[PDB]
Amino acid sequence: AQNPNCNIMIFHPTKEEFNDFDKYIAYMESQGAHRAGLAKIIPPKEWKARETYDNISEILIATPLQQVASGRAGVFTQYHKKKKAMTVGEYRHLANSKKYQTPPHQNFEDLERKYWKNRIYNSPIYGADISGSLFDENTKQWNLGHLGTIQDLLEKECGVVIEGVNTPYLYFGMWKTTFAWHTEDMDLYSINYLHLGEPKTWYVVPPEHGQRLERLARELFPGSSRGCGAFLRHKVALISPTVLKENGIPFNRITQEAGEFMVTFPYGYHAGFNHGFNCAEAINFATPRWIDYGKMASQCSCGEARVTFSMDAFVRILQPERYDLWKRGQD
Ligand SMILES: O=C(O)CNC(=O)C(=O)O
Ligand SMILES: [Mg+2]
Ligand code: NI
Ligand SMILES: [Zn+2]
Repeated sequence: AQNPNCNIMIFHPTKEEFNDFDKYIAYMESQGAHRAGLAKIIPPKEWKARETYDNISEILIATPLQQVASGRAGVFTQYHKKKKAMTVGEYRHLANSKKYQTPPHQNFEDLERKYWKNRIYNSPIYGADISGSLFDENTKQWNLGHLGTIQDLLEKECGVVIEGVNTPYLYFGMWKTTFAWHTEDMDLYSINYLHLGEPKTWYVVPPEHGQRLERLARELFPGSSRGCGAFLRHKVALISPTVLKENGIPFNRITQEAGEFMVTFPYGYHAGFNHGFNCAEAINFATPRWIDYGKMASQCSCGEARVTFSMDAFVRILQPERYDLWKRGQD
């Protein structure tokens, strides 16, 4: 078995290997990358996402989200308070302000220490989940707006044509902005490109151990767990690496820098934080190997998770027994 310790793997494809996206994902899996739940892909030196980032300041963040924490430093939830619209240029200036800027630090490890010590005492503002793309239309390789769609994959594997669409999302971050512990909708893959700015630190639990994280989460968030049998789908719970280690949960960590891709694999729980002002693009995708994960994915039906239009068909076709309850949660 390749990668039996489930380490995060880093890949350096050549420009020739960067042509065929599906082929390369399958290659990474042949080497055991998916066992980690997360892999890093460093693009060939010849590649670029676009020519410059000099002209992005007029993008609008219609609903910036202030991430307010509750709990203790290593075990907390966050809720998202909606703020007034602002442009990317305004948000960048806010991120760089004395109130929100990255503190002085020695290295990524020092900064990580500071994050987990102090995160709860601040409320950073995240420009998350903005439909759009920063890839140039002429970028032919690993362009996240030109990937094969999940609806086409389901049709190719299973024969059923379905409605829905699959487009990327932009994320503008600042110091301490946080992504809570989650797997993707329908336990899909994700791919994330860090276009510019400061790094993003990731934590990940191997897919084969995801239920160990779920069991800890039910212990640590006992009210939430009574409310919903899949409350991690709400994407609000944080657990620090120290707490995970104290509880014997297998996990790994890595820091993504500008110019790098990360892929999350089906049922790979992940969480993390941004180091300072940055912009990422991410989208979900599927492969043939995903279908069995999609059929077994948990679902939130309590009403909290509320998701895209396109998840309807995935539940309807892959999980017809669950469909009626899940759709009630959507309504
Ligand atoms: O970058 C973020 O805030 C969160 N991203 C993801 O969870 C992802 O790409 O799957
Ligand atoms: Mg602009
Ligand atoms: Ni994700
Ligand atoms: Zn729920």
